[PDB]
Amino acid sequence: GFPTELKPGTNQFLTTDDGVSAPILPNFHPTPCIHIPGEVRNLLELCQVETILEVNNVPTNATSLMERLRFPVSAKGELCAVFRADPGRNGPWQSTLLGQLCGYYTQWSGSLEVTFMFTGSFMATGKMLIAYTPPGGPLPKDRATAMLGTHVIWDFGLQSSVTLVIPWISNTTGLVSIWYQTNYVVPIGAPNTAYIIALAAAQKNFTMKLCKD
Amino acid sequence: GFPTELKPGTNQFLTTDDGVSAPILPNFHPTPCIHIPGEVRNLLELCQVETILEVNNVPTNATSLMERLRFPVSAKGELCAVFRADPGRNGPWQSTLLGQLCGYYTQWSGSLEVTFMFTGSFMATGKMLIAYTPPGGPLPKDRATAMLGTHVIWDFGLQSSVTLVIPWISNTTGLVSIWYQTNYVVPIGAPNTAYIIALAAAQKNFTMKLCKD
Amino acid sequence: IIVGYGEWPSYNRFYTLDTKLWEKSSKGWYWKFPDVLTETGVFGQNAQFHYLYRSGFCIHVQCNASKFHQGALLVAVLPEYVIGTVHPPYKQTQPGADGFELQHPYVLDAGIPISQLTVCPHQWINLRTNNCATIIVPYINALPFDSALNHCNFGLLVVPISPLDYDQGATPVIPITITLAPMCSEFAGLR
Amino acid sequence: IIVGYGEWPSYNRFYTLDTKLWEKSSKGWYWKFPDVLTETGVFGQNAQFHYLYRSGFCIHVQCNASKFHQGALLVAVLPEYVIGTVHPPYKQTQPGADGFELQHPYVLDAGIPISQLTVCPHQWINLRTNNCATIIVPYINALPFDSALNHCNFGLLVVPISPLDYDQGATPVIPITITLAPMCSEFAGLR
Amino acid sequence: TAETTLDSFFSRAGLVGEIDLPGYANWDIDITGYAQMRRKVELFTYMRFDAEFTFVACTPTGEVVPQLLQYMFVPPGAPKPDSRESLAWQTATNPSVFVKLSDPPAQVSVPFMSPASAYQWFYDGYPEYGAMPNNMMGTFSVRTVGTSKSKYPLVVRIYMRMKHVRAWIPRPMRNQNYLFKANPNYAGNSIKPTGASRTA
Amino acid sequence: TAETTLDSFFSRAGLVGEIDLPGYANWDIDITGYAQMRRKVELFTYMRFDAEFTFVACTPTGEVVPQLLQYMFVPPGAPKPDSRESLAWQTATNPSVFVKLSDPPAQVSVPFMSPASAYQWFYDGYPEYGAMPNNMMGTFSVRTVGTSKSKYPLVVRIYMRMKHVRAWIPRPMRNQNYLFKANPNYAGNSIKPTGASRTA
Repeated sequence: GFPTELKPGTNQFLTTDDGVSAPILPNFHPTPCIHIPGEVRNLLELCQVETILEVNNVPTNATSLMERLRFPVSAKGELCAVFRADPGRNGPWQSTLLGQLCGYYTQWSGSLEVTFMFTGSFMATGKMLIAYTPPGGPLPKDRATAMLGTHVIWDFGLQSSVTLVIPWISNTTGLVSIWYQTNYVVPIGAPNTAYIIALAAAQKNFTMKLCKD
Repeated sequence: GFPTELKPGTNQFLTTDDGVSAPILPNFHPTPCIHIPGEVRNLLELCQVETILEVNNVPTNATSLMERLRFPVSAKGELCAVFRADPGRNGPWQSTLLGQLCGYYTQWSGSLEVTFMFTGSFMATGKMLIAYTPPGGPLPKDRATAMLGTHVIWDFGLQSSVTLVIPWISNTTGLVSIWYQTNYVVPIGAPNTAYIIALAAAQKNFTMKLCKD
Repeated sequence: IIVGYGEWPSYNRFYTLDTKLWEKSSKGWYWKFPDVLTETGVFGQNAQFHYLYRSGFCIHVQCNASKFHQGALLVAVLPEYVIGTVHPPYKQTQPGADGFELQHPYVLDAGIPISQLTVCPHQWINLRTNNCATIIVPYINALPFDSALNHCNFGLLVVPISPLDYDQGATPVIPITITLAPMCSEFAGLR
Repeated sequence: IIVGYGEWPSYNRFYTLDTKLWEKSSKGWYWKFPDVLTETGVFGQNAQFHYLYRSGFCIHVQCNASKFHQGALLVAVLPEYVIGTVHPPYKQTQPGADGFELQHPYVLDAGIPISQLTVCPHQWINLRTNNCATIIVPYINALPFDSALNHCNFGLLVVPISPLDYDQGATPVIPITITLAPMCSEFAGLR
Repeated sequence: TAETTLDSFFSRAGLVGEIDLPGYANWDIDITGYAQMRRKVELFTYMRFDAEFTFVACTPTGEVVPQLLQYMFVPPGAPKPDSRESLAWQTATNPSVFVKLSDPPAQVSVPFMSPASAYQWFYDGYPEYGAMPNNMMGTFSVRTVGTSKSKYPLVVRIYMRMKHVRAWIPRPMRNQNYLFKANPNYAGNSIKPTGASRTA
Repeated sequence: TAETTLDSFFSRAGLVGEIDLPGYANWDIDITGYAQMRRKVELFTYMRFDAEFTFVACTPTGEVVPQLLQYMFVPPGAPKPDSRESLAWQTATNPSVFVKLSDPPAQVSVPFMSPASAYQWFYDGYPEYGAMPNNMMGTFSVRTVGTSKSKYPLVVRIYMRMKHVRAWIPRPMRNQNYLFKANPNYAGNSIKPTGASRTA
């Protein structure tokens, strides 16, 4: 008959092989699929959603785990908080869905987008400095050199939420620090401590490679 | 020669495999098929035929098994008979061909059609209430709440056979009860007891899946 | 009319059999076709002196009952109706133009339920609705022609689904009349 | 408005539940839908006397707070929100139009982090930014219709991300009002 | 609708007959060998189908041995072998298959054998009553290739699947327990209802 | 972008269940058998996929023996075998595969079995709370072909790969340790943060 020979690599079972196999029920018709709302086709859509970034991952107590979702701002040129722009490595980025999906892959690259939300009284005013340092650069010694780099001056008397866009990351990492540009000024009868919530996400150009359990 | 490798799943025998095998008599010609009347191609045709539904499956005695094909109506707001609209489960529906073919499959869904035939004297008159309760609903406490649901008022002085269409079933089940709307009125010289025959079938939209011995 | 299996018989007078007396204790009757017509008539003269045979049939069943009788009859043709004994004798297997009485109408002397006969060409005889039931059956066989003496094509079953009821004083027996007319009959092999 | 999953519900008045008093020790609340509306109203009269059911919803949440109160609320719908106990009782599993208090808001009584709820249809209630949050959710299920009594489509979670703060003298309780209007509701199987 | 077609209803090869060779055995082809398939085939009166047979041979412990086997199919009307050295084995008109137990199971196809136009399961007549004469498909004979006695005990399993099934004249399905393979008689004294009962 | 598709995310057949025959065993199909795959599937609420199963059988020492095996798949709703001679084994409606241990591993495909339009991992209701009724794929039963006891001890490994994966309604990923296969409860006293901590 038709002459063939078995090339090397036959009778092996590669667990990644995608060859089509024989159905167990040839005459079966599965129930036709209906339109269920909210269908996801690419996990990058689930990576492009803003998610709480536990910058204040200091406490571990069982009855106070809820205090990690936000970090306090209360009553001049001091340091509020600092965290690394490292979605996949251990740290605050473990909480976000982007940082959890980074654990299922080996390589990732793209631009981040971290927004902050101020949760103080409407009559509370003040300014805060959010500086980003490129990879390699150390933590700034003070606000004077923190302002020289890339930064935004965030006042929450006018705007209650600001966005800081990390230019580019890949799998040294960048640093994000937040400084007291001005003290916390509040009127009489309003609470003397406030909180800031960090929501982190990925831009449209984030991608992943080399899926790994 | 032509290079191929044996993919995993060779030299196995799947009893459902439909691969074409070598004829044992290549030169044989089977006798050509003639037109035999009454050819069936789909079992749904055999499911769409009306068939006796033994509602009166009370007796088991050998010499009186024939009394199960019909249930008596004889001499006000009482309960005549009640049965479930469950073709596949154990009960009266075992007798019909639809309920026997439901035992060869795992899943079925569609609309039923159960007709009744009155077998009394031509001069006998009366009314009877045939109510259907959707799934979940209990057996009605009386004819007053039996009439409120879906029902037909069947008088057999004018029409000797009525049809009740079960809206939809799938594999709680529905209930069908029959009530004495009015007493049984008969003239002098006519028999004082009558019988009703239930003929059950399936509509055009009944289907089955997952054939099972 | 009910045309059996939707086909008119293709390629010749009425025959009246003995009346059957339907009673309170009657179980049912069955006739083997065409063996019911072999012993009688000009049609049966050809059957016993020919080798091969093919024909349809036009079975007509009537019941003569008044308005004070009640009951229902299921008349149906069952192709290749083989008898199952509790081997059958000859008189039970091929009864002439006198039928036979079913001892077990529930299983129909074949181990099959009476409840499912409606899958076959049939009609209902309800004494308060109608007294006539006519069924047109074609020729059904695996071969174009067959022996009329050693093989019965089908068996006409008439079974009282609901017992006959009447008041004392009325006629206790209801006669059942069957009139069968061969249609599109063929014969061959004059022996 | 936030249209849940980008789809408007397809193929009917406002209902106001009991106000919830947000405090310094409050952890969160959740309502099971449509079980929250089954016990009350003309809508719930159909739910308990019908077999099948399908409907969208239009959840509107409001907080009445002055300018001297601070805090943030995360309101989000979670389809098929199953409870995980430290089996749940009936009152905890399907609380009526009175919700239930989360004992462990960090894991949300389901072993899932609060930090990741933003993947679901949601809105933020920041007392210094806005006091309203309206979410339009369609019908979400694997079947076109489902039982309203034995199955909850989704659970509306309202959790204080940042604690309520105020000066002594101000009102220590912030009422939370939820007004839900069924949209594109359907019923079948009148029992 | 595509699920309830005749081909889907009668597909799914089922075990028909098992053969023990503890040095030859005859197995007349009979669909009724499959225990639950008689009641399924009796639901029609006529059939016309082609059969695929698969022979899975092994020891009583299921272990695979290096032995040669011959299964020969004798068509209807041919004589059967009477011993291990009968001249029927070498006949060319009885097709054979030589397969080792190591090779995948033999798979042969047998067409419609009946001289009539359909397989009929009920004969309402005589050719002894009810003996359907032209329903005989043939016969499968199994023997170990060789002259001396084989070194291992063998068990041969036969799996048959019908393709291209056609049916005619539907009839009520059997409800009583079967007693004999050929005629449909029941037990009259121990007659039972079609299903379960209740009290009211 | 082509790397993060659902098919790539849920490809790469993983070991689901191991079967020991030191003379039969039942293994209900459960994706959660793969240890690290539950947390991956719970990230959505609905799924719709077809599965490919591979059966790699060998002795506890990994050595290959000449034995015949039968793996039968009983679809949902069918009864399970209770012993080595139960009539469920010969049933035609439970598909089987006969393979020797020398031949390459058997590879069969099972389609979408659920009567609904998707596999749902969380049931927020009662059919006993949280018992998703129509998520049952079937069952795989393994036995050695033969009547007597087998001569070798066998270990059967099952590898399952999903193809044509569709997902709906994404949800937050589990962070607490799993306790039970059916309901999602955790250990309340030993509750832990999502990740590591620091000092400032």
